Amino acid sequence: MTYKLILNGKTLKGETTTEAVDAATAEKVFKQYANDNGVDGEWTYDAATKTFTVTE
Repeated sequence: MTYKLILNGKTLKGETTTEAVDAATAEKVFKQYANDNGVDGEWTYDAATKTFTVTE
């Protein structure tokens, strides 16, 4: 399933797209890379736009 997350860290700003079976896996995959990249804090996501959102 096509999935995109906006990595809006405090200073680390970056947009990213990816794939995954469901949204839970995408969020996990995004969370990992986001965490791996040192990005996390706020975690928002919508099903209408089908896009993920994060911010520190």
